[PDB]
Amino acid sequence: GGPYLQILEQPKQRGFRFRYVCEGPSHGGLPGASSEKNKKSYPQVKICNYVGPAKVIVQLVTNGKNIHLHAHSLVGKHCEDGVCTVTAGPKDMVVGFANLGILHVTKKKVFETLEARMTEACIRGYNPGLLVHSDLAYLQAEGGGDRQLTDREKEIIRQAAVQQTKEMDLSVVRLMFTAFLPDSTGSFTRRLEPVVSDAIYDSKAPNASNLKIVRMDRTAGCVTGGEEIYLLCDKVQKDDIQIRFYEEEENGGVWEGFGDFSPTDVHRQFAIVFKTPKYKDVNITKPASVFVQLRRKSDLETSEPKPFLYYPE
RNA sequence: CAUACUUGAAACUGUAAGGUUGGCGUAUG
Repeated sequence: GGPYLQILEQPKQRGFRFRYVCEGPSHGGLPGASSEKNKKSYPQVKICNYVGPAKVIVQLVTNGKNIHLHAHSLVGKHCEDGVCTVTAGPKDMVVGFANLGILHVTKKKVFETLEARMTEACIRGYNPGLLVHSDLAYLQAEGGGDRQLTDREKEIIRQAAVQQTKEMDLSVVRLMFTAFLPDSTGSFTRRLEPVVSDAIYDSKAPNASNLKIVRMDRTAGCVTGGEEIYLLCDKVQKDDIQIRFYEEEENGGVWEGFGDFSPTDVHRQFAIVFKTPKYKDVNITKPASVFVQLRRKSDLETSEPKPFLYYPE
């Protein structure tokens, strides 16, 4: 086999938030699969069986059975018009992608935004046939693979955009990397088989984390327990809800404790009055930080945790 | 603007960056 592209590190699949235009810039880069709070990594690909100048583009695509251009935009470092374009130096063939944000289009602007993207892809020759429509492959980036779209082509895009918009999942997206190698003239037009990455799920997708603790009148208490607390939450079912206190131990252990209350203490599904559970060790000499969360007994759904401080008696 | 069926805005702050607020639509009054 000749030259090919290879993903060295996949983007992390979960925990990242897609951002809308109105939210402002720089809200954080897309993490790599091995990224950590101490050792931060990012998506990274490598060009194999070839060493020299090269162009690598990154497009956002769909997570269905048939890959298509996504309506969302890649924004941030080296990004323009929803596409990331970096060069792969003449010696180092490994490319990384830090400070990458996923710009979530609005439901109302999905169709027109998608139409604009397919067009840009058709004008630049960035995988038209694979991402827009089968009979558009004839548009290959020839130092500008048809810098001027014909009338019949805009029609194809229009039909494609409409058909592809009736079923686009705005909460999932994938990265597709495409490498181009210099031709006889030196223009990066030689295309290599693009490779798509794992799927990336929006942390703020509809129904992501439904349960939610808005505020608690107390965030600390005695290890002894039995202390009353007023918790304000989002909608909950009095008979299918509980307050879980947990602490992740040193080894693979996890201490658990439950707030004490009855269905009648759930006030209008938007608040709960309960008593704190006794802590793991009532003889600690220094305060112990733990976590508190709402949990549905039904399907074990939980809300994001909140810190709680247990102190000695 | 309030219900109903539903689901998704508008922002702000400002970063070894994230967090907080939290949502389009149809219909009915």
